[PDB]
Amino acid sequence: GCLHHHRIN
Amino acid sequence: GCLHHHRI
Amino acid sequence: SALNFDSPSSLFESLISPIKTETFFKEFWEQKPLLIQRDDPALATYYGSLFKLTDLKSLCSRGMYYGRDVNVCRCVNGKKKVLNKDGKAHFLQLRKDFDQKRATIQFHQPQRFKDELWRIQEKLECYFGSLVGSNVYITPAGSQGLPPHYDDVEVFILQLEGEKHWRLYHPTVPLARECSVEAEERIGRPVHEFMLKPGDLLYFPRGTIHQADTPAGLAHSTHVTISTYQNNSWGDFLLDTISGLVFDTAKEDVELRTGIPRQLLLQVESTTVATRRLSGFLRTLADRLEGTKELLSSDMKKDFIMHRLPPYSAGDGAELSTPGGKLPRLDSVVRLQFKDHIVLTVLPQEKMVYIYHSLKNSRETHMMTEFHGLRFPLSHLDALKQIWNSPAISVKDLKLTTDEEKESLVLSLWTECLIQVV
Amino acid sequence: PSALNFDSPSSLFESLISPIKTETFFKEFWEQKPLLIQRDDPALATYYGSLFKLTDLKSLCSRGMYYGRDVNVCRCVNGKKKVLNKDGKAHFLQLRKDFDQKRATIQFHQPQRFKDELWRIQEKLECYFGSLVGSNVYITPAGSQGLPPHYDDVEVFILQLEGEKHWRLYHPTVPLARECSVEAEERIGRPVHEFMLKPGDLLYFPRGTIHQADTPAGLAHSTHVTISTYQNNSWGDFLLDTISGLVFDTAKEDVELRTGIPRQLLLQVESTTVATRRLSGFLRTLADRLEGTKELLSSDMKKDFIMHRLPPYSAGDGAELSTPGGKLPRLDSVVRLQFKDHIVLTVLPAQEKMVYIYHSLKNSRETHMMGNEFHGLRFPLSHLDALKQIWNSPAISVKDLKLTTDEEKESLVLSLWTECLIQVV
Ligand SMILES: O=C(O)CCC(=O)C(=O)O
Ligand SMILES: O=C(O)CCC(=O)C(=O)O
Ligand SMILES: [Mn+2]
Ligand SMILES: [Mn+2]
Repeated sequence: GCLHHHRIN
Repeated sequence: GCLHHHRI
Repeated sequence: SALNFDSPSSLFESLISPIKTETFFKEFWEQKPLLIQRDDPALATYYGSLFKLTDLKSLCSRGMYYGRDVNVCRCVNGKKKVLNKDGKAHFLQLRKDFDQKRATIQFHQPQRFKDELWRIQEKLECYFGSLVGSNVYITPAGSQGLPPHYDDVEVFILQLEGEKHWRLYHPTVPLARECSVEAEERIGRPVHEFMLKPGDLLYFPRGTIHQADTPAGLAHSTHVTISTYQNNSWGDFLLDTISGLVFDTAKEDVELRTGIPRQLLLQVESTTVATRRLSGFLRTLADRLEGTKELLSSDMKKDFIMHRLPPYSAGDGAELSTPGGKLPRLDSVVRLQFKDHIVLTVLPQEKMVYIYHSLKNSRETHMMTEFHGLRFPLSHLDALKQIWNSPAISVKDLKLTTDEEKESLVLSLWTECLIQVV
Repeated sequence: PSALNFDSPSSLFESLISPIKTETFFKEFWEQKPLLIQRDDPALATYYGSLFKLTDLKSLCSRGMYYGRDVNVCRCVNGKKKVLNKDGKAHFLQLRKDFDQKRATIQFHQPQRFKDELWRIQEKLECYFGSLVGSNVYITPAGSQGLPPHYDDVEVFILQLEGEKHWRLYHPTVPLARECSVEAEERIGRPVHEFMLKPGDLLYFPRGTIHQADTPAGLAHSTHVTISTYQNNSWGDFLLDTISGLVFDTAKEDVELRTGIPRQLLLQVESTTVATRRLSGFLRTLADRLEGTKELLSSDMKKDFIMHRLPPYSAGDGAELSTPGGKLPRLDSVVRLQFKDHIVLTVLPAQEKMVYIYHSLKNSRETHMMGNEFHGLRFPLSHLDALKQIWNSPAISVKDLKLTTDEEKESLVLSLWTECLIQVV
């Protein structure tokens, strides 16, 4: 659960 | 792909 | 010859009788095939009770789905031609594809419905410490269901109905970790060729190339293939252990957390510096390993305990959900229960030890943040070891600073039906 | 005249962090501590302001955007991130309502999929870093805070595009973290850095750096873009990647790692010393093997990178990226490798072992980092030295290739040429 979404799952 | 499906 | 269900060991011992376990593991296990031919009419009768073609009648009434539960196939030209329909499988349709099209039927994980195969495979999971699935193969007379090939698991084949002609070949990939079909021309001559009849048991290691066919006649062939040890090699355990070491690294230790050199993935040759750095990490890891023993996280442990069968229960799983007997007091002596269904590990203001068990696992989903367990302070580890290794131990003898946490530790394990007051 | 230098990946990064020297950056800042670059360049401020605007949301929504996947809306309440996302398609008026009335922060994902300049910038950075480079845009209305203090799992370069924002950076509780997490202010101590970002400013910090920001009261909202990279790109990841390759690629000669572990090993309540010493032995043997030969190992990291990165920036259509141009190479030609930073060489887990060449020239820009069939060229391992020649040479004569036959020399170059990887000079 990251706040910044580097790579969308 | 295995012919024997040990774990589905 | 009758299977002894008193313990995991007694079961496996009887399963392979008259072959001794000491012999099995010293000469056959993961080495070469083992054919056990018997002349035990009772055993042959027992094997027949494990699974039969007509059982699908009741099974399909329950509702069985193609692909998921059943698969219809037939070997044409070194390949498997599938005759599966999309949806629910009706016994009449299967019987049609079977008797008319000469197709072989393959039922997946029969242990989900058959209590005997459940009772057997569950004891085997305890004995091996690995998941144990099974597939039922029903082939009509004078036909062949699959082309020559090899699988990625250790197998124990039990001939249930009729006879079947088996041919085993030298493995192309010894103890393979992947399955693969082989060309009839690349396998050479059969190392073993024989006929399996009801009551017979056949074992062969992963990688063993094989192919079987039901001889001409009226009677069909029915056998169950019980498999285990999938991805359970030292290589797997090595990666499992290293992953644990790498990702369970303390907050103050950052070397393994630092980034690789930029563009390293774009290189056309392993740089000598990166190779040296890698070799250095490996040797360090090696030293860290033999150095101070300790419990490390393990995805293999978690995968096993989360997907294995729950203890066999004649009727309702009452004994598995609600604890029985008297509550353990500080003066009583206790004995751990369902020991082979318990695993101790760690997670990726003190450190904690986690205990997981499979007493509440679903039999219906076997092999087909949602799994919790019991948490305990690392300070209780030595106490947990005492209980695990003891046949019967008194609560007072537990290595804990206070008597309160001794009654607390046991009570906690008792509520989960893991402790019985001896 | 041009704000950033797009001549090469290096020139782009150099201009991006100017005046800071790249040598100083990697030696003193990268993965060590924050780097704040406050500027007062009118031209740069205007260029940054063109990278992404709050007003672009209207046009973006007309293209079909979804909540969660393309955009999130949130506000910081009681130190926790409150999500105001709706279901399905996101409409511009919904975003504006939560933004203007609820004072919510808008977070747009992977704007490089639609904004051309961000595509050009991020593609160059992927080449420079050799790692995936994604980005998220954060738009926060005046007098508000969208997110509570926290840290992320990636290296970030923050560009202030519109308005100003008040930032506070804290020492990491988990240095170079590989996981993200919210943090309670009562456990992060005093800020190591506190400042105001304005259009044209750039802020870098390593993964694990705790931070929080809020837009000052007034009429100006804040807009910034966070360009992130180096996710799961540590020595630990690479070490596991290599070991996996060394263990699951070896032929059928040494069955020792292929043999099964003792039964019930996983049921033990201690790390058995028998397995301990055995595993140590394997590790030492592997280490010796790594230094024993300059082998070429399989790498899932290489494959993950090449298949998910951005394709080369194309002003017009991808002509020179899919259709070979110029003249066909011959045995007497002088060739030069093209799109070098968009190619990887590896081996898969045929009589002789093969070497595979994969490139991202045909990768989709529209699905970049959205986590939504991938063929490459094949050559016998004997061609490796020839490939190194083409890689480590500005221009090379086809006849000079270290191959036994001329047909191999021509064939090799022809194969590479068909993928637009060769330029005949
Ligand atoms: O009897 C057959 O058709 C093949 C059975 C088989 O391959 C197995 O039991 O692993
Ligand atoms: O602007 C904010 O509220 C936080 C932005 C942030 O967390 C980031 O850019 O990583
Ligand atoms: Mn952040
Ligand atoms: Mn088989």
